Amino acid sequence: IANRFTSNIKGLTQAARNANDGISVAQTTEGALSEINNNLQRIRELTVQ
Amino acid sequence: VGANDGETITIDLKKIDSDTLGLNGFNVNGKGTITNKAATVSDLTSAG
Amino acid sequence: ATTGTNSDSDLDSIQDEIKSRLDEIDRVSGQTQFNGVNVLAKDGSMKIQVGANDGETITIDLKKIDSDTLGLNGFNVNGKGTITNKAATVSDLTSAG
Amino acid sequence: ATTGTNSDSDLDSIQDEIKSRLDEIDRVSGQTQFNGVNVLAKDGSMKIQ
Amino acid sequence: SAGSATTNPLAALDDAISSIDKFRSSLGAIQNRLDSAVTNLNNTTTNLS
Amino acid sequence: AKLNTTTGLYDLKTENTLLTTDAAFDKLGNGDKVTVGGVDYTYNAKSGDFTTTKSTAGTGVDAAAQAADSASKRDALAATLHADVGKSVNGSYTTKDGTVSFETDSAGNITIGGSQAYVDDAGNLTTNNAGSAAKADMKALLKAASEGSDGASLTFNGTEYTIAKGITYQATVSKDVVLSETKAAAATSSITFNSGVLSKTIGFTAGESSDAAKSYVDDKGGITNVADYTVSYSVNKDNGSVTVAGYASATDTNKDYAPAIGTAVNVNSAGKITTETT
Amino acid sequence: TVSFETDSAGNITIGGSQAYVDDAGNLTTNNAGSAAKADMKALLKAASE
Amino acid sequence: ETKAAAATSSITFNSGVLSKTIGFTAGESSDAAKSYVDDKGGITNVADYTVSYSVNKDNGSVTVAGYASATDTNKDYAPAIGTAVNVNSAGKITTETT
Repeated sequence: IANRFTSNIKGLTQAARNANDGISVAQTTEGALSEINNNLQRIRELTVQ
Repeated sequence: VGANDGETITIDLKKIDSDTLGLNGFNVNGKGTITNKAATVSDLTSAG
Repeated sequence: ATTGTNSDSDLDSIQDEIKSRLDEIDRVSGQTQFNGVNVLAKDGSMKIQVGANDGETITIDLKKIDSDTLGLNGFNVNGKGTITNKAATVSDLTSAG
Repeated sequence: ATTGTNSDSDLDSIQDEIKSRLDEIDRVSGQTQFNGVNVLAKDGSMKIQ
Repeated sequence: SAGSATTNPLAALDDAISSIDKFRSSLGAIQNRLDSAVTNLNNTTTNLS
Repeated sequence: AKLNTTTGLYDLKTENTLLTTDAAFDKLGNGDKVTVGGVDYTYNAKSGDFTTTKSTAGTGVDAAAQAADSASKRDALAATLHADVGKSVNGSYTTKDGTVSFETDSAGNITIGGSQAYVDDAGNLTTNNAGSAAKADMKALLKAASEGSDGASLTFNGTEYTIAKGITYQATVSKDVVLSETKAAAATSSITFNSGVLSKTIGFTAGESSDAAKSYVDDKGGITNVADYTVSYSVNKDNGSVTVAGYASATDTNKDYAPAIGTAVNVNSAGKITTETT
Repeated sequence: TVSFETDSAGNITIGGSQAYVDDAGNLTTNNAGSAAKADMKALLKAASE
Repeated sequence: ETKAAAATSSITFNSGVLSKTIGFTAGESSDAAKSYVDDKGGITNVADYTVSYSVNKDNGSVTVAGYASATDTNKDYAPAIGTAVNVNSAGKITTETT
């Protein structure tokens, strides 16, 4: 049972690290999307003009 | 996300560019390109 | 979301977030595990020996916690709700036979 | 390694480490010896009077 | 001509939260009673020794 | 077990139940063929039901026979079954080299693109009429297809019908239904067990097999050729132990159920007779 | 009433498929009795006769 | 002795319930029976099956359209028509995409 618990603890810690990496991926993609959105807003203003 | 097999979370991504938003020949002033199409055997038969 | 000022796209985004969190509830319920036993995925009970003779036991009751046992299945908050139906006419009156 | 964020080089490095440790398992199994008897290399039995 | 949107979302969520709270309370009571059992076992072991 | 007076041994006889329709249906597999009442059914395990091929009609050998009348009445019956008054259904009517959509609402009314179509002499489907040859009905369409020089193919929500140059079509019947006709009376139903390589046909009348075939199930389930199960036990007068001293069977049995001779006989936990020690 | 798409050099097409004219004069998309004559000249002749 | 000589042997396969008897000439089967095994193993007694593929000239996509069998075959090896065919890892022509 101690072996099983050690395996589970190590796996869960590594999974937490993986989830942190995924959060980083999401943040980077969202920043790129925000810049694209600002460009689109400016283009719409130019079209209205 | 888990310690056993199959315990995953999926992040879907999208191909975002001019092509997937349209806007290709935005052409506000009326001067631009279309990059029309590539022909096929059905088009040739229709043309005769 | 229940506010009537929200538009269709806003309701769609809110329901997307709701569906994501319901999926998280289901995932945590399915994947929570202790010593190879899914504590939250079964409606059984566990017996603990606390005395030195037979019969000295304490029972822990577990409940199957997920979407199904809490309802929330089609938690369709982005739906349409009560909608007034259109009046009948002669064309579909005859179509009915 | 099973996380999908890792790239090909990352997976290659991880599998290199995995191969090294599997080689260690095999080496320990082969070379563990007591009084000229390979305890872990045979599926037999020992009799004690 | 009733539609497909959930009728009473707040009531359904309240029922779910109430069920979760009841099960948590049951677990807490079981844990307290188990700790009391532990203390009694230690005292009895000391006296028997 | 009964004591044999002439030999002094103890003989134990075990009976074997004849093959039944329920057991046969349980052992039915994919591609199995069942013949009851002269009509062949093919079992499907994917949907778990019997598929059949039914022709329209035709029994007489000449024009002045009941074949034409049976064909006409079966065509009428199929058209009536195609009523579907409550809701509309879509299909397709295909000639030898051409096809056309089909959308009927009720009473077999032909509607193409919201406009009622008509059937010609040769089964042709046309939105127009030449010489007032409308006859826009399912019965008329089926009759024109049957009398046409060239056959046709009809695709509907259910099975696909083929009108030959008679209509051949697939149909579905329930396994419980087929069981009911098989066990209803003294039928001549026969079941063919096919493994894709090995095949055997068993003909049984209202349950038990009457084709002089030793089909039985009591041993461990399944099918066996052992008619009777008889084994001889010798009791030692001094020790008191019971040993197996051979066996005899009505059929050959190919020594398949042969127990070891001279092995001590043990009583199972449930109380049966078994040679296993533990 | 039938709506048909005439093609170059003379042809009859209904719903993207070649159409045939009945001998009596009706228009169809499927041939019956081995009498197709899928041509607008044939359609006109059949209508006249 | 069966393979070398031009004898007439008989082989019976029994599963305990189902039985099949096959005649054999000097290395082959001459009992007017199909008795073919080459597909994947087991006696499938099918002479040959021909699969017809339709090629769409607009894009080059190839689909399955048409099955022919010299025997009944119960449509054992007949794929459903209209299914796009692909190429396996070994270069074979196969329908599944796994």
